[PDB]
Amino acid sequence: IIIATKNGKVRGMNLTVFGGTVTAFLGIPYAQPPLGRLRFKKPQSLTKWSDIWNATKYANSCCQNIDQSFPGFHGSEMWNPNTDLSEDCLYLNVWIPAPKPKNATVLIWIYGGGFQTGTSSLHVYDGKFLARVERVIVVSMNYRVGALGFLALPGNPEAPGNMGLFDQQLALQWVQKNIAAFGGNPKSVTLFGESAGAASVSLHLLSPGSHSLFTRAILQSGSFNAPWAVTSLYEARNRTLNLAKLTGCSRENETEIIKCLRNKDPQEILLNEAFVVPYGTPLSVNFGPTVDGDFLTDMPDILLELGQFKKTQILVGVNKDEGTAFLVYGAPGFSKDNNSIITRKEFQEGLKIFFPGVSEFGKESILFHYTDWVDDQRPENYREALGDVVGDYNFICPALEFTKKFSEWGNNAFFYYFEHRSSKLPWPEWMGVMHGYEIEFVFGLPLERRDNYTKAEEILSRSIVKRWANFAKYGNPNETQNNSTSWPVFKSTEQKYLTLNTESTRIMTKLRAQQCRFWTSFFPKVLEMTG
Amino acid sequence: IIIATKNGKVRGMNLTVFGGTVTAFLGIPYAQPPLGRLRFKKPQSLTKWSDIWNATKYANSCCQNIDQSFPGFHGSEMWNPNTDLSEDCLYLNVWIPAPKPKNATVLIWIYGGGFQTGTSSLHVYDGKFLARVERVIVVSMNYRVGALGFLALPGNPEAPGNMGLFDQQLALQWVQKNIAAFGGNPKSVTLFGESAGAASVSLHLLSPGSHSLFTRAILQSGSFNAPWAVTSLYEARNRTLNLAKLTGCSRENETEIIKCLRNKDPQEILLNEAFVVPYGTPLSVNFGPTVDGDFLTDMPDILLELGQFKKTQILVGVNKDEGTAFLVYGAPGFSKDNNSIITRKEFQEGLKIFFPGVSEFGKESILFHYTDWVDDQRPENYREALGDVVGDYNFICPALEFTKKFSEWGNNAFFYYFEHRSSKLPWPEWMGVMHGYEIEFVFGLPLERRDNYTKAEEILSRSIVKRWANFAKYGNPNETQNNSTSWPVFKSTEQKYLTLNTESTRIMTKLRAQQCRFWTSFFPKVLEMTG
Amino acid sequence: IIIATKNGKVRGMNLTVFGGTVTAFLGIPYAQPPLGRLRFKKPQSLTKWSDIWNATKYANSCCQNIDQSFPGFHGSEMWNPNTDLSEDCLYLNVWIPAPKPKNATVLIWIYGGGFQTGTSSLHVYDGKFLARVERVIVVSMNYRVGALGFLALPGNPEAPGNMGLFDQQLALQWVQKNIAAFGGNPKSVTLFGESAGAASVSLHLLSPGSHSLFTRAILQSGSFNAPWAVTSLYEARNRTLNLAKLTGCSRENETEIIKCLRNKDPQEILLNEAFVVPYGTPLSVNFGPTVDGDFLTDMPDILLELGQFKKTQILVGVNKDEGTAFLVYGAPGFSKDNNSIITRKEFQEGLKIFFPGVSEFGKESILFHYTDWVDDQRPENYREALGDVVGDYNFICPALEFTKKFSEWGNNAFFYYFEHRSSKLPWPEWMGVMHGYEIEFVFGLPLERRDNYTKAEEILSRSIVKRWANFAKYGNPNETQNNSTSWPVFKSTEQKYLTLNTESTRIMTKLRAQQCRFWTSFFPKVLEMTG
Repeated sequence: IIIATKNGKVRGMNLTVFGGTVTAFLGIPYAQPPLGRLRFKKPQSLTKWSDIWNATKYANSCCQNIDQSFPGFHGSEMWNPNTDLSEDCLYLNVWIPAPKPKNATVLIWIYGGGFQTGTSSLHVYDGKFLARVERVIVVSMNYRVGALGFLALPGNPEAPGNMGLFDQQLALQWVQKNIAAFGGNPKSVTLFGESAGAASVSLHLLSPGSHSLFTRAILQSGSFNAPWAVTSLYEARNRTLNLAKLTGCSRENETEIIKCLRNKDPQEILLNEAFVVPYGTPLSVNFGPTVDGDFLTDMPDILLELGQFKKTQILVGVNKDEGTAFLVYGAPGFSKDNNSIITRKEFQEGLKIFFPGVSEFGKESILFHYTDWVDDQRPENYREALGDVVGDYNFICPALEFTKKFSEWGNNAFFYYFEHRSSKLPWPEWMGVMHGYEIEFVFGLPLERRDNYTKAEEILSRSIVKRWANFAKYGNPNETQNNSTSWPVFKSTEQKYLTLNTESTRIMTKLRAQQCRFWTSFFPKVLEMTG
Repeated sequence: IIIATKNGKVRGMNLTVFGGTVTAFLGIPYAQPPLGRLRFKKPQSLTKWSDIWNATKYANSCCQNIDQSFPGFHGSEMWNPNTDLSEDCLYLNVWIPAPKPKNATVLIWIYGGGFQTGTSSLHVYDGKFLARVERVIVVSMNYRVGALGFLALPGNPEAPGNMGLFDQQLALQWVQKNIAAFGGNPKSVTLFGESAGAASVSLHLLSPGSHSLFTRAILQSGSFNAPWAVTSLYEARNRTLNLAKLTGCSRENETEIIKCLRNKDPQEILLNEAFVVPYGTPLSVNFGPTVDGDFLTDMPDILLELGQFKKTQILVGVNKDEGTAFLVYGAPGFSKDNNSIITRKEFQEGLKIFFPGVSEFGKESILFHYTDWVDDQRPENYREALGDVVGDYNFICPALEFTKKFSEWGNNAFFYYFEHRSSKLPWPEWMGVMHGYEIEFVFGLPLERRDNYTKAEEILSRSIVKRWANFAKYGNPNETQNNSTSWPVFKSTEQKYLTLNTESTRIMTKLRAQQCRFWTSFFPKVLEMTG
Repeated sequence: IIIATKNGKVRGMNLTVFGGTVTAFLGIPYAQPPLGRLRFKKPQSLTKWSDIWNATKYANSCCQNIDQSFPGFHGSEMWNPNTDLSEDCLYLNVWIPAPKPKNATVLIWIYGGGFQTGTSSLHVYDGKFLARVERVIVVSMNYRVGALGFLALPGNPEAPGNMGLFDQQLALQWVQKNIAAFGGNPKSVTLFGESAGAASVSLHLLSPGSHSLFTRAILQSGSFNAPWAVTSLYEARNRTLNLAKLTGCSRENETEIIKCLRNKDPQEILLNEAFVVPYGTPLSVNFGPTVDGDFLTDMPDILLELGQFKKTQILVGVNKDEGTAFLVYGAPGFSKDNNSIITRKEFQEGLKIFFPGVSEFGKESILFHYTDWVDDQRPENYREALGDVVGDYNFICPALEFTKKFSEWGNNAFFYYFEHRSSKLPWPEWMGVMHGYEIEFVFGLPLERRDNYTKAEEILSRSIVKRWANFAKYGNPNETQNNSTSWPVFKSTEQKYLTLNTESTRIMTKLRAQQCRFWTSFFPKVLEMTG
């Protein structure tokens, strides 16, 4: 199939999905390759091409470090990129339902990965099933990550910060211009992202430049107000310097620093990245989003608090066990291979691992709050408390605080708590409903008879797939045909949310309410005290 | 730096503020010099210039009388102009934050000075700190004052009145046209002014011609409904005549009067100004705003009362001691050099000084209201009561009445009471929190480590600077990061306002409520009785 | 003074009013003279003229019968036209305040006279005072009346009906096009009319063609829902026929009837007019407004009842003694020269005079309702009851019913009851506050020192003049400077209205409430019974 975009024409492929057809356009460019001089700059636009672009295979993933903790292990490897890494990386994919629609609603995916890693071409981000099953156009794009995407010298047009975020934005501009040609409704565009793609999505809600490039937003396990998500103007500058130092690039003329950084080998940069922050944490975001004055005109906390954002509906949610994923990357006593029962003493070390620069006080308060239990000496007590600490603090509470502050200004928000463990999950039982493991179901992967998902899982995925499409199309994530109990609006007073599971599916209120009062009121007060 | 405006290009300068940079464009013209024939007429527009305008120093202040009561004394001299006086005076300044922004919010300052005096180039109106610290564009302009700015022959196009007000308006038109080129958002423009610049700002709220030239308004120690601010169609005409008389300019053909006035020496005019009103008052506005049919289409009292004004948010406030400044310019027993303890008998004379044409009744009511106290013979009793009389009557009560009537029609108003005395204040302790002495803090002057302001004052200024910027940017003067107690909306029923201080910062209600019931209901009734 | 309109230029005159100047443009044409072929057709537009039109004297009044009941008597003669009658009659006047305004609010006057008579050039419609005193532009126009203005053959484009109403509408179109040139705000246009000009104004509120030709409407002593105001499709046709008959013009081909009518002498037509309705009534509207399908798309009762009208503010009112004017034109026992004490028996005849085709029942109910009194044999009892019958039934109750039904759909209405008798009134004491005798005060006539109106009357007129201008300018007829008790909104539940007088000026409720329940519910039911 051949479609004409404003910069020349592209050829796609015909995929066969569930006795039917989806048209795929893998790897259309949307910007100039950010090579040579262009490294670290905002993405520059394309000029026309006279011929046809063969958009028939996934393009290059973007330059990033790979996870080598568990070689061969699917559980970690399914998250590693699956095409060649290249700075020549700014490409997007598009899936179209079976006969070209007329003005179909568009889902645009933004991948997570803590802003250091990730690609659009993972198996679990395959939007063919969504286009086939719900007749939506799905788009995903690749954006720069780590330093190549977020190195910042505050104000300097040679490295302004938030370049990965402009990448996303330029692919949003692409869709406004082009999706019409593909049979998509530029007026009906929904952003969905996970972890750092969720944070990304929340940023577009605040970003004036992004304001008219989409309609609604879905946010899965992340949001800008999370401890990990936004880097301060000071730290970004400090971290840029420490990089220069680590690569024999320190200068006087600031513009000369970028000049030598722009000449270093990609791999050279990638190697010293992990070493620019003083104390490791498994949740380290070495080069992330900053307040640049361009994409973000002000501290996001103020903007949110003063209702300066896109007014629209939003769907936000988290998983039962966001925190566990991280325990196996540095916390003592933890391993994917044993059932990781830990002792009070280890728990306390875990705490130092995850709260490196925090007062004896902070750490003793965390401990007191998560340690008040029905003891009976359940051996797992401490293993379970460390995960919940990590998850609550880093994902759940900020996601709940973001929903509150957003809904204060009038729009409908919907909140979900995803509590089902994939039968196929490569990681062990203890690790529960891990961060990242709803994506498979949103993307419809269990709808595929021929993988080994349960009937139950097929029903769950289907239902999720429908609620998400309905949110995108209609601004209301309901599932009107098979569903009992419709999904209620989150409102700051009552704070209702829906439970996503294979069994029950209940409507509940005030999620993790004690835990969030601790993390959002008490603990901040303790941090305040010790400098 | 070089920027192209619709009338040719201008060159600015690079200023270094707080380890960073602000781009200054001092003294860009925005109208034809109101010389020769053009004197007394509305400002005429500029035609293109082929070259570059060097906008690198403050232009001429506008023709006005200087204050020579305290020669050498900073307290009075900091208010005197600091460039040459010239009728060639219609120029504006602009400060831009460090790297050119993209669409920055604009603050446009309008200076006070009772409409007889003042310039945009005073040290305390330096908008470099606001652009650096909050990333706003600051604009200020010079406008004609006294007769050259407000001489009125009702309806006669040769001296229509309100020319100074058209001057302001033409600089507002300038910004709508040009600020885009400087990286400013023409849709996000906030007017702020003090004393007569506040009154000026309230007039633009009423002026149909000004209606789309800004977005919000901030009003510091003044408003059009103050006793001093608007001159009646009769008095303006009478005062024009007495001027002609005083300069041997009385004629028959009215147009011939302007012809000879248009030929007199600037200084000749300036000298007889003080002598056109029969009885002096230190709050004399010899040539002010009038109802001209053009800038103001009707008596402002009616317009306000019938909700015919720009509907928008507004921030309004006054100082603890507005009245004291004036006591040293004619009230017996008062001097900046002694602690001015006065006797009942002097107080009574003070009263005659400030209420020249008022019944024995008026004066005996004022006296009764301000004289009911916890006597113990505090020697300062009468000194304190005279200041409060002056302040209440002339600044506080009208500012409170204007806020009430405005908020009646639906928009959010915010009211402040500024109660901090600058540690640096040249005037003595007794004179308290003088009229004019918040400007320094709004403009961020205490943010400068290298002047001798206290840490406390640095925190106060910072907080004010933020609340003002937040009002301008977002329509909500909150300070979300460091502040406890947010600023509540003023509403006609409850009448809440915020306290600005180094210590407490409280939320209080109904300011000067007894005093204002006196000045706005009782005293008017007494005036009514005696002719 | 010379102004260019879209059809060439016009010259006005300079009038001197109250030590100041008003610019007058008397007698500008706005349509093609409806002569020869054009008689009875909608008004046709003008084509350009190359020169200057001398618009310096009132043009021809329109063809109508004159009132010869009281020759020489001012009371009746001030209502007779005061320029030559001509079919060449479609002209308009304009008064502009002293120096040309910039966008002044426009009052457009539509004269009353039961649709059979009246001109725009009466002394009491002189809009010079309104332009001088309130700085408004006043416009009035002449429109065809009686047969030449309202003869109807339902649907036939040769005599469609409502031509006088199109005349008005074409002068409204004129103002939209031209008033800008005169310094008037086409967006701020208020219609005011009396008696049949009030009815006219209410029709423009319903007329889709008129919908965007004005902003607000003022309605003095009349409204379309009055017994006299709208002629039924049947009666209009019948009355056209009886005219043909009376002028030897009956035919077969309907179009041939108009052909001979179009050839008859103007005076011939005028003479037989009074004779086309079977039974005289002093309130006879021989040729009025009808439902034509063009100006009025449906029965006005339905349109009003279903809220199909221009949504806007309106000011409506009546006089203490609307009915008396008519008693001297046919009711037995009545004369302007005696104090007209009448006997029950005469009253009963009066009733037959004014309710010609009504059941013994109707007449006995009217009688019972107006005859229940504090007898003491006040000799005037019956004289007073007959006037109130006439007034209530014909003016007050319909004006009250129209206000109710209008305000039901949301807009602010204001209702007034005018209760002051001009000291100058030519008619006798008994006749009270006659129909027609507020116009003088609205038009500001008592503001003229040099006529013999009382000081009290000067204050009353002034206040009215202000409230009307304020309604026109601001949609709120308040008088904020001198007035105690502001004018409340009429709302269908509480039904408040303001009293216009030299003494009291009170706010009261439910005017003539018993009387209107009779006229609007009970009496209609009695009419229903007898066929």
